[PDB]
Amino acid sequence: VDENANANSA
Amino acid sequence: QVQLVESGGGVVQPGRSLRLSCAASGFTFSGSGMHWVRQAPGKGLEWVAIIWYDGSNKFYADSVKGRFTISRDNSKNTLYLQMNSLRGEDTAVYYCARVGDGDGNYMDVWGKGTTVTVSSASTKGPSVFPLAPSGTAALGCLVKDYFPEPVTVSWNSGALTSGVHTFPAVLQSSGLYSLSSVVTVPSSSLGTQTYICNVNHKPSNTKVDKKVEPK
Amino acid sequence: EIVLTQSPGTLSLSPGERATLSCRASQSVSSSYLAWYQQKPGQAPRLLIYGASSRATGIPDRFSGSGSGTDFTLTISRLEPEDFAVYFCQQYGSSYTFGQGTKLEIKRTVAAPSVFIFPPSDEQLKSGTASVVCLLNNFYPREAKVQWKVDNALQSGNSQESVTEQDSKDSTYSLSSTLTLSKADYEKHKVYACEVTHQGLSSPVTKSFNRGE
Repeated sequence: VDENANANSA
Repeated sequence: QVQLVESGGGVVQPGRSLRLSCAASGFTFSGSGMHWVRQAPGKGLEWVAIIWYDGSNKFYADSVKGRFTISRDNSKNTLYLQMNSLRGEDTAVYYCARVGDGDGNYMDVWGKGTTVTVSSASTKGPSVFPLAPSGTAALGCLVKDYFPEPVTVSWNSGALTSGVHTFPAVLQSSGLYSLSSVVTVPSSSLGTQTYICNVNHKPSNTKVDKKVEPK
Repeated sequence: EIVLTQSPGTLSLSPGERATLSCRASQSVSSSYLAWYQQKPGQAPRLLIYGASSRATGIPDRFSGSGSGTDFTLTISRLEPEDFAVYFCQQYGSSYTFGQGTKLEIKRTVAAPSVFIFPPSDEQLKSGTASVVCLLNNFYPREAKVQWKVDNALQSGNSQESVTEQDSKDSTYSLSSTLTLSKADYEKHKVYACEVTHQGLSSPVTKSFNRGE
């Protein structure tokens, strides 16, 4: 899966 | 006030392990992803790892994969970095940083950092040697052969600071550090004024006050 | 990996002027995920710009970011003293990689160094090692050459040096160089000298002492 995808809850 | 505070840095022998921590305050910690980034002495920034808001996904730089583990405890507002099988090239200041709210995982708040030194050298207090004055004169102290960083240097207990230069230490091939501190003063003051360099090396509990006079 | 190359390495300007810093990526940056950070000595980095052009909270409007694809620019329109620092670009679209940084320093008039040489102390010699120290005080620009000589033999590879950060008040640099010899070698030679080359000196300046004199 993508290490640059959104890491925050929203 | 949004703030991050790292701790746990220290000296580690090559091959051994250390755990860093980062305490968060002033925001909802469980809503933010978090990064570790590091900076070796004299060098630029290198991303280390990222962790999702809820601790699910974690990703690592190729240089640390398999050795480092990022984790978090949202109930304690705390971020962790477990570092195993440390090598000399892991020596660095380690920063934690918050993931920003705009698109993508950029770093919008940074901690002050914590220092990790990977070395087999043993803790050792400095020898302090005078740099004696030979218009303007220069004099100073050579703070030699100590480990680990840092040392602090003042002159006349802090009352003399104009014209003081305390230089960055260098790492010698022995694995010990060396640093000089100098001050420029009037030639005419040498027979009359007292100059004392105050050296403190907290890791070894070594404090020295050294008077420097013409030889 | 996406390599970011910043230019220039050092920019020398004065307050009030306009600074333009560039960042070039080896591959096109995805989603304009390009950020700029400021770092002062002893401090952590601070976010300035993200999304190539979005200013972070609290950052004054003299900072602006532009560019797309592989070519990005940070412009500081009217420099203030607090803006002299190191600037890093970063892409966060494919892994997380940083440029090597541009130092923005204060340009001032040429100032030649005052040069001093110090013999090893007798206290140190009792331990088997001799350190000879040369000080170059309050000079500008930063580029300087120190050449150690021992009985007129040019020394190479047996010294280490370090430089202070640019002085916040007079905008100069100072440098310290240590030549390390064994006690036995030290006591075999007479004339110890450091020769200094710098733009502020019409010809190189040498300071020397004779051992035991």
